Order: sequence, then structure tokens, then C-alpha cells
Amino acid sequence: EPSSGRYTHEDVKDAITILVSANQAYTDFEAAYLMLAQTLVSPVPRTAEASAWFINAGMVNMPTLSCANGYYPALTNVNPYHRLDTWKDTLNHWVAYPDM
Amino acid sequence: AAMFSRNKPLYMTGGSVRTIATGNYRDAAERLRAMDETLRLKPFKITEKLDFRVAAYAIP
Amino acid sequence: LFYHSVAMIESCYVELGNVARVSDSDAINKYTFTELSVQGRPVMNRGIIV
Repeated sequence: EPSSGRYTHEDVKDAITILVSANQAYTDFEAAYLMLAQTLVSPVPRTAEASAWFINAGMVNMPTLSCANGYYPALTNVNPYHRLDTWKDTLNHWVAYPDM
Repeated sequence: AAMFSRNKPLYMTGGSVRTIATGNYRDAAERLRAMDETLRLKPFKITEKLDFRVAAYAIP
Repeated sequence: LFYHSVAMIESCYVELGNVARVSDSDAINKYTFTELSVQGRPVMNRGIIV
């Protein structure tokens, strides 16, 4: 459908939950979760000398966006390959408790 | 190991290259995926607990 | 076929009743109840498999 223009914060949860489930991109979400945990908050310095950390702008290394699931949907099926068995824990934690 | 280009570091990207042998592919030919291509659907028994409003499925 | 049809839709719509009442933060949930059950190699988890 064409773009509306406006959206609630609740609608963004529905967008993430569908995008992960369809593409089976659970480990890709775990990377993004840790990557935001670093940036989200910054320290207020203990003494005036501890402001030296936050003068020069630190660089955030964002990986290049590439995906080939849409073209070849045969490669993504019902029996996915995972290294760890606890590979869907990070998403299940966020969707339940976002403010954690 | 280090590589340079245009007076800047040139980094290697992508997956981990392996030592491909003749045996590594033909063991999957020996395997053939011999799992008989028959759609066997296994069930899930629902389990009730204190709340009862929300449902919880078990494996057996 | 009439009796076989009502038997299938009654089985499905009953189970989708008590599948809609599970939280997303769980192992077997709304999105991932088809993948764990299926032990084959279909092209896409749709149609008769679900």
C-alpha cells in the first residue's frame, strides 16, 4: 500500500517482529541490540578533566545493507541452520520488555 | 598479514575460505539427503498454568 | 467430501483460537509454530503445510 506519513511507536514493534520472522534474521537483530546498548546513553563526567573523552566525535561502524532472500526464497525454508540453540532469546526478551 | 593501496590499509572482507577437497562434496552425494521426502507433521500438546488467559505449547 | 471439509476447518479454527492467546516472547509462538513441526523440505511454509 502507499505510505501514510504518520506512525505510533507500537506500529514499529509490529514491523520488526514480522521482518525478523519472515527473513529468519534473529542473529542479525542480536548484533543491532548490542550495537545500540553502547550508543543509547553517554556518561556525565565525574570531574572537569574527564570531559576530554567526549570532545572528538567517535565513529559508529554501520555494516553495508545487502540481502538476497526476496530473489531466491527457496534458500530460506522451515529447517534453518543456527550455531547456538539460544539464538532467538534476544528478540523474545526485547518484544516482551522493551524498556529493559 | 597486511596489505596497502592508495597509502591506506586494504582489509579482506566476506566469509572464511576453506581447503576444498573432492571428498567434502561427494560425502553429501553418499548422504544424498536420504531423508525420505515425506511431509511428517509432529503435534504440540497445550499445557495450562496459573493465568489460563495466555496459552503455552510443549514439545511432547 | 462435505464431512471431510467441515472436519478440517473445525480442527484449524479451534487451534488458531488457542494459538492467538500466546505471547511472542516464547519458543513455539504465533510466527514460529510451523517451522519446528515440519520435518521435510517444502519450497515455502504455506497452503496445505500450515
